[PDB]
Amino acid sequence: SSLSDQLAQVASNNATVALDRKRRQKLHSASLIYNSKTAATQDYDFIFENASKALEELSQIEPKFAIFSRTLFSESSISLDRNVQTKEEIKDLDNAINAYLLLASSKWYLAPTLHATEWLVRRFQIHVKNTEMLLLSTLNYYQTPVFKRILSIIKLPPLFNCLSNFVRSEKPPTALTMIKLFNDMDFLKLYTSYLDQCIKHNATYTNQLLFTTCCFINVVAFNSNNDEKLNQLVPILLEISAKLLASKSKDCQIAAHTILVVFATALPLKKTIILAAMETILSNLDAKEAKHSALLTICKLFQTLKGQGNVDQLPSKIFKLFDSKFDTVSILTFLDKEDKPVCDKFITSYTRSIARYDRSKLNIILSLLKKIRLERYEVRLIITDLIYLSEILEDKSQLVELFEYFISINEDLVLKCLKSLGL
Amino acid sequence: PPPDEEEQLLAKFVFGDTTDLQENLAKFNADFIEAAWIDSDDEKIKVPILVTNKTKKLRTSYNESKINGVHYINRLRSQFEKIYPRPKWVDDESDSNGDINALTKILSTTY
Amino acid sequence: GPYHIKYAKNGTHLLITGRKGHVASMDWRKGQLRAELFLNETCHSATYLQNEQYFA
Amino acid sequence: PKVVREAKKVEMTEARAYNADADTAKAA
Amino acid sequence: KNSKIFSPFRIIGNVSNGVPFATGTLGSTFYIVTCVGKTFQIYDANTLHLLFVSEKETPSSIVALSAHFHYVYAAYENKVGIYKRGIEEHLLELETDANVEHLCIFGDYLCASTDDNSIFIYKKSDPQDKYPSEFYTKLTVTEIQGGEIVSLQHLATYLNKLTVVTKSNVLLFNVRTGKLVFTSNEFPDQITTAEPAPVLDIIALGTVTGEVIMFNMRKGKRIRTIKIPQSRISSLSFRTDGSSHLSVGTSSGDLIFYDLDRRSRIHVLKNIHRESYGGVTQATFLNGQPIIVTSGGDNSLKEYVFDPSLSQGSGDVVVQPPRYLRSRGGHSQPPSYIAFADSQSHFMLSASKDRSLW
Amino acid sequence: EDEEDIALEFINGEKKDKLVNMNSFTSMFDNIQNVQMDTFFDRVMKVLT
Repeated sequence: SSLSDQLAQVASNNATVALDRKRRQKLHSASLIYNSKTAATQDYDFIFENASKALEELSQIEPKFAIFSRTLFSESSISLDRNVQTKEEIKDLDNAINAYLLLASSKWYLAPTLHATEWLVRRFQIHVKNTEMLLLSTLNYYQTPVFKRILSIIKLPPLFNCLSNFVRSEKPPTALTMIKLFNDMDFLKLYTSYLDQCIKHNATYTNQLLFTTCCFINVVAFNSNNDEKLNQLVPILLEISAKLLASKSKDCQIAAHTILVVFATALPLKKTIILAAMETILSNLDAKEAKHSALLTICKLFQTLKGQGNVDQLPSKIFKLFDSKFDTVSILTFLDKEDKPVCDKFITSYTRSIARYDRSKLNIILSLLKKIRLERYEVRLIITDLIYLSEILEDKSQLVELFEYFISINEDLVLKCLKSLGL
Repeated sequence: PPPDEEEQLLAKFVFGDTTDLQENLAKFNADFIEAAWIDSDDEKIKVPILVTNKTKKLRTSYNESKINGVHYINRLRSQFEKIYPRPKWVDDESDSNGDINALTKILSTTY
Repeated sequence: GPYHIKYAKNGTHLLITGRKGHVASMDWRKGQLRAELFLNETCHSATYLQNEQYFA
Repeated sequence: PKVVREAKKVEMTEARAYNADADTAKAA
Repeated sequence: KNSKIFSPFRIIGNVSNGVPFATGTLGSTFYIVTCVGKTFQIYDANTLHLLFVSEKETPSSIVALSAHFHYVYAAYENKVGIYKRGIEEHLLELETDANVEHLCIFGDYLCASTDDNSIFIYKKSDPQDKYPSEFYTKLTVTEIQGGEIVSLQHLATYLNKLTVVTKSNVLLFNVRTGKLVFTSNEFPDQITTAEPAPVLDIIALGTVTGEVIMFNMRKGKRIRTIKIPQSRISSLSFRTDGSSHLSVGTSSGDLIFYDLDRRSRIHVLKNIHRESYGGVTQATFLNGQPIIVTSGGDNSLKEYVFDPSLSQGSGDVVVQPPRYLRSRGGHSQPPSYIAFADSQSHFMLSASKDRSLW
Repeated sequence: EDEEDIALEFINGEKKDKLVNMNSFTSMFDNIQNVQMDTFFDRVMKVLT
């Protein structure tokens, strides 16, 4: 390539180095709270005193910051520099810095965290060396003056061209532009990596999770047209869904529920994939409002399933698991509620499973079919499995009363099925 | 005589050593937020080294010139590890109520 | 064509001359680019003379 | 503005390998 | 039947016909050897010029190929030819009546394999010579140990051992004394492709079902199993820049890139070789460079690259999908009409029956 | 009756479902700030149907 371009690359490699006094004054005057002149004049020591006071306040709120007080905020942390050390110690510093940003992600509207992060900014040059974790751990706060300050400071990586246009102005970016950013693809991959590490360190918060799920749902909502784009988007979003369910909080699990339901209604998936997702939900379901959300999204999953084998039964282990996590009286009451999501496909599959697998709770089958109005082909399907259960099982007055209910409702259909097989 | 703890502390401060901070960053964890066949001729064999560039790389001391098989093949293993690095997957992993990983498993299966 | 090199005395400005017409004078450290000239005639050798401001 | 995708050039850099002709050897 | 006015000059405009090609290393560059009909050709790897072509047509069509440094080893029907720069330097008359199927070249040895489970071992004469020339011995593969011979490799660091992969198991041979010294256990499928790793004692077997089986040999206990469904795996290769990338090429014409450290499907290429002409018969990563080269049976040799990533810190999790790069090839079905171009006789128009003109 | 009669029963018994087009989500970006996750799910399911 050309000489000018290669010198531009060497300049980018030497962004951080403070060669002459002009470059030092520039790099120093870049800072977070203070404006130009005052940021230029004040010294590391005064910065570090302010930082230490802020860190004592933060450890008073929560004790996880004794680590950074021990390591990144001491006397050698005054003395040291990035641009002197060997690359492996550099990688260890990047490890500790990313730990800091992850752990301070959940306090960003407080002057204490603001000041300690200004220490990291004005000594470890993080706003030039590793801007990625700064932007991504501070993304959801996208209407706040602290984010406006970081936009006026930072130098963007070539994944963020939208914010790269919005740098250095008076208006915060808009949700449309955020949705452009998340409509990009490699950025989606990078965000999955960050969220994976965040879960595996087990520190998320509600606004963080809410912003993530709203961005993902709008991304799929835009891409409702290009099916090939949805097909290349499936592994990304569903693997973030699987890790998010693997987390142990009600917050994580409910968020993953919303992502799954909007994806399932946006694109018709395969039945085995649907069953695997249900298997994860049931295998990690823990709390009460979690049970509520899980039942709703399971219902919507089987509802948006449409194809051959639409009304097939649950496989055995799945059916045992589902009943065990879902006692029958609870789902009865949920049916008795007023909100009443559409439920016919899933409920018919459930009762056909109870028929072929349980062989006892036909009375509960009777009451469920009492409470909900179903469809014609479903009625014939129920009738088929009940007919075969009659032809095998030793007879029962409960089976008598069930067929009595069907004679009271659609006896001609019953006789049609007997004309298919029987008397 | 070796100096005690306060003398160590003052020494580290006044000389401005940063080895403590480096070992602290090193120990920094976001943890908390045989064989089955033998080769008789390979144990019997005696091969030379000094023929050319390759085994004269494999040499270890300046006096030795002929090395038998088990040390030879062990040296070759060391040399191969020098050239091609070892990745962590082959140093660690083996595949060995329903679980959690079923969704990711079916996702990695289907195209 | 083939290149010939002279660093300035301050160690801070690189002067390169190709054998064909290329002459470049750069800071090389923070990657500024002071001067670039594509002389066609065969340029043979080069040096900064007193600063990074005058070069022959 | 979105992400720019300038696929930059490629250079077949140098490499290193292994050699079976020094894997093998001779009887005594 | 001889001629008296014309004489055969060369057969123009071919690259491959589906016989698995080989990659050879010189100094620190590379080159590609392929075979067409009764001859073989040698191409460049940085600019894809035509560097060499054989100068004697063979009495049969060439079936097996491999390459050491300068010499290239070709194997037609019964003999084995050892070529240098396309000039025929040596014959190698085999002492059987069978046909020779696969080939390996390592150390003081050449290993040739026919169809009837017969492994011929040629020894180097004196280590100051460059190719083996003396007949040495004849191992056999009895049916009670394993079925038909599939391929022959040689792992890193195994003194006079040889790796035979058969239909049902793998064998570790000691060629010095001449004893089968290790056998593995029967595998339920038909093993079709083999490749050693850039790590020690690790071999890779590709079956007819979508199983990539990463196998140990110092222990003999298949480490990893990766599944591709609804295809028959046709070749494997490893990346060696320093990432954990594995490249699998099916017969249906796709291409799939996994990572081992993440168990992941990084990417997939769709229809780069036509299944109606034999499928992806050889796909190889060049050693330690972000360059992959594929060759089909549809008379086509392409090579792609991996782009260096767009993250700054993260990197190996956000890897660019591959892009397209150099390519040579010609007709698929035999051509139908030609004509010359001008009175310097330079360009040849030709339109073929797969609906294109070059 | 016939299999095609079964299929026609099946089709005409298949009810109607709401889809999701391109701008059916901005309201969450309006009021995302200080509301709980389950109530957010309620908003999303209600927008879906």
